Amino acid sequence: AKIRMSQKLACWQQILTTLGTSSMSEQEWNTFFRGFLESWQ
Amino acid sequence: IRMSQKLACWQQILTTSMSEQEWNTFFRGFLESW
Amino acid sequence: LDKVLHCYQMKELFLFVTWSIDAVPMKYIREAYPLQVIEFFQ
Amino acid sequence: GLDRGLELDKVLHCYQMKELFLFVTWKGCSSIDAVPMKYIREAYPLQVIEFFQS
Repeated sequence: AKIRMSQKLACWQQILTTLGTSSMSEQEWNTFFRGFLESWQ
Repeated sequence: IRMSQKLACWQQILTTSMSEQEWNTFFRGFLESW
Repeated sequence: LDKVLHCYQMKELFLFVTWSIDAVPMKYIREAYPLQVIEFFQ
Repeated sequence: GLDRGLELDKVLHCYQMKELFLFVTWKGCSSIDAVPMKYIREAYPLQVIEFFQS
């Protein structure tokens, strides 16, 4: 897999839209976002 | 469903390295998944 | 096996099934009881 | 839109949060979408199981 980061971000933005920002604290969101990145790896 | 049971399942999954904060955050996402 | 309750992905996908609730790779449960699995998924 | 009434092309990847997300492409589209597992799994229940089994 050699996906471009713009596409990864478009996905993350779709994720935020589906769950809603107000769904987690920012600490939480960050931990999951870091997991989302190492995910493609 | 009982919390002890869900917990037994989270441990059953994990059995088959995380930070303390990762573990907690992921486990909570695990619970509201249910 | 009666019900497939829920599922979670970590390394593999897992089903939480009853015949206590257990967590098992969907693959394993699938070959044995393919019906209830496809049915769960839909 | 993110579910744009197209036919599923592939299931590229997944990521488990409170909800399980599948990262899928659509036929003709060139873009990847995050779609909750439940939606996709009712819509295309077979290509999903394919993705998780293989």
